Amino acid sequence: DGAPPIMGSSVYITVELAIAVLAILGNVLVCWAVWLNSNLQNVTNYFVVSLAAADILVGVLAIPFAITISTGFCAACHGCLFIACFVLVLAQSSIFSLLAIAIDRYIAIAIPLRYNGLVTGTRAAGIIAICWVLSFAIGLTPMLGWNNCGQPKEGKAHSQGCGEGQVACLFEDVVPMNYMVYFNFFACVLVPLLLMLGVYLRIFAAARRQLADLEDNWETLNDNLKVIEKADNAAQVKDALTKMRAAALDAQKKDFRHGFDILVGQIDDALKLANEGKVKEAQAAAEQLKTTRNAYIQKYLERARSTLQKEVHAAKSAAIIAGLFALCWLPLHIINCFTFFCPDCSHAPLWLMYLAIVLAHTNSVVNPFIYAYRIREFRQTFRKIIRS
Ligand SMILES: CC(C)CCC[C@@H](C)[C@H]1CC[C@H]2[C@@H]3CC=C4C[C@@H](O)CC[C@]4(C)[C@H]3CC[C@]12C
Ligand SMILES: CC(C)CCC[C@@H](C)[C@H]1CC[C@H]2[C@@H]3CC=C4C[C@@H](O)CC[C@]4(C)[C@H]3CC[C@]12C
Ligand SMILES: CC(C)CCC[C@@H](C)[C@H]1CC[C@H]2[C@@H]3CC=C4C[C@@H](O)CC[C@]4(C)[C@H]3CC[C@]12C
Ligand SMILES: CC(C)CCC[C@@H](C)[C@H]1CC[C@H]2[C@@H]3CC=C4C[C@@H](O)CC[C@]4(C)[C@H]3CC[C@]12C
Ligand SMILES: CCCCCCCC/C=C\CCCCCCCC(=O)OC[C@H](O)CO
Ligand SMILES: CCCCCCCC/C=C\CCCCCCCC(=O)OC[C@H](O)CO
Ligand SMILES: Nc1nnc(-c2ccc(O)c(Cl)c2)c(-c2ccccc2)n1
Ligand SMILES: CCCCCCCC/C=C\CCCCCCCC(=O)O
Ligand SMILES: CCCCCCCC/C=C\CCCCCCCC(=O)O
Ligand SMILES: CCCCCCCC/C=C\CCCCCCCC(=O)O
Ligand SMILES: [Cl-]
Ligand code: NA
Repeated sequence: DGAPPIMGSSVYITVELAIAVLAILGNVLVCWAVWLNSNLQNVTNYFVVSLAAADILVGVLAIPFAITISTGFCAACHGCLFIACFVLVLAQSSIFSLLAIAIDRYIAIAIPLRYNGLVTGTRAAGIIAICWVLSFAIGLTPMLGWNNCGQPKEGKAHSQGCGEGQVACLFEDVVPMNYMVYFNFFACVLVPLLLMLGVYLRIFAAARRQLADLEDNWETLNDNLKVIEKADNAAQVKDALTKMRAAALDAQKKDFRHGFDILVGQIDDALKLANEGKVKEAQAAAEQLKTTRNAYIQKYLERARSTLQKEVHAAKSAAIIAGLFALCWLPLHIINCFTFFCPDCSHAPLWLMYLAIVLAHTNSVVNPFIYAYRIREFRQTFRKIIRS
């Protein structure tokens, strides 16, 4: 009752080739956009390009390799091992790029004053090169001896007419499942993804605190102004002014500096009048602070808030990319856990394996769409490339 295998194979192969074309076209566009637009040439987007390069190689190499290993063709076992393991290199490189992007965004939100001195393009290129070497080491670890080539399935090889030293080339026949679950999934995929989640939680928590701090200093500026107006002695004016002077410097950490120079100076003017017991003169001097607040301080408040909201928006776009990676790759890893941990369970059917593989490959298509829909500089650059 077995339908011809070439029928179901043709559907799987046709879908894979369609995904490969789309993965190449979209991510080549990403690389072409960063190359052309200097506004897109930053450390964050160098890891984006490294991530796009991995997705280009999914369509050029990993998908042709996946098509090849689905046939079970006769091959030298270590040759079969290489084409089976190469996708692990690309997946690992993607994980390193995703983790670097999250860390890069955390440095920008937590220590922006020393970000440009710490995170440079030259150091980013060196990190990218190191992560690619580690991705080959991790993904090709089975070629170092942790494989099933020492125990070939000779009955399957003889039935397919394979020569001596050859095996029917199938992923689960050469790559050990304990490597795939413990080493690749748990250690090399799950742990970095959980680290990324922790980094993004710290990014959004840091942004929420900084936006709260901005609003607290703005309220303290306006509350103590009311305290001075309804004060009854010079000591009460002095108490409210001392809190404003420290909060003004706390919020200060050309037109920006001039606005705060006026503010602290006007606070000092009113403070000197308060220390001399001149309540009415100190209150009138403190009323001049409202002119500085409307013309300078509120504009800084708004611009600083706008910058934080743009960093939140960019961190969400990056987190969506990392989340979609997890969504597309987790089914394959969960299936391997069932194969490995439940030998009394029937193996997941072949059609489900193909579907899980196609889903993982589709992740190499989605990133250019996230950039186009969420990052205006990419979207506008994409339009210029396509129109021209
Ligand atoms: C620079 C880039 C484009 C070169 C890509 C080289 C690829 C296509 C080459 C490099 C090593 C090759 C493999 C090496 C060994 C074997 C064992 C043999 O029994 C069947 C073919 C097989 C499995 C080869 C398939 C093709 C292969 C994967
Ligand atoms: C870009 C260039 C420098 C990459 C060079 C990669 C070369 C050195 C590597 C990549 C994969 C390797 C092959 C992978 C598997 C096998 C099958 C084994 O039964 C004999 C060796 C053979 C055929 C290897 C020979 C060396 C090989 C071809
Ligand atoms: C949100 C996403 C990541 C969740 C993905 C859940 C998927 C991968 C899970 C949900 C139910 C699972 C299946 C439940 C039962 C069986 C029967 C067993 O004999 C083989 C595995 C198999 C076929 C499982 C394979 C993996 C599976 C399809
Ligand atoms: C998504 C992140 C946060 C966690 C990943 C959850 C993974 C590791 C969990 C979710 C569901 C789990 C499976 C659920 C059911 C079974 C059947 C049992 O007979 C053996 C273990 C096995 C196969 C589990 C292995 C581990 C498993 C795949
Ligand atoms: C610009 C592109 C850059 C470079 C692009 C390279 C693309 C690689 C394509 C296919 C690899 C498939 C290779 C595996 C084919 C094996 C078939 C085979 O070997 O069959 C005889 C064997 O002895 C069984 O009995
Ligand atoms: C699975 C196999 C795992 C392999 C386990 C061992 C791998 C080595 C690990 C890291 C090397 C880190 C790179 C060190 C290269 C030198 C960097 C450097 O010189 O730069 C300092 C710089 O001045 C500051 O910006
Ligand atoms: N049992 C099993 N079978 N096939 C693959 C496989 C092979 C080639 C590919 O191109 C892709 Cl995407 C998947 C994986 C597998 C699972 C997780 C990570 C890497 C490979 N696991
Ligand atoms: C708008 C961009 C258009 C790009 C065209 C890409 C379309 C890809 C469609 C199908 C790929 C496979 C075609 C033939 C597969 C043969 C099936 C088989 O024999 O296994
Ligand atoms: C831009 C360069 C892209 C590379 C082009 C490769 C496209 C070919 C697609 C799939 C390769 C199929 C491998 C053949 C399977 C072997 C079948 C068998 O021998 O039994
Ligand atoms: C078989 C490999 C296993 C060990 C992995 C070694 C780690 C990577 C080794 C060399 C990477 C070379 C590039 C280093 C330059 C650093 C530049 C910089 O950080 O500023
Ligand atoms: Cl935007
Ligand atoms: Na990827």
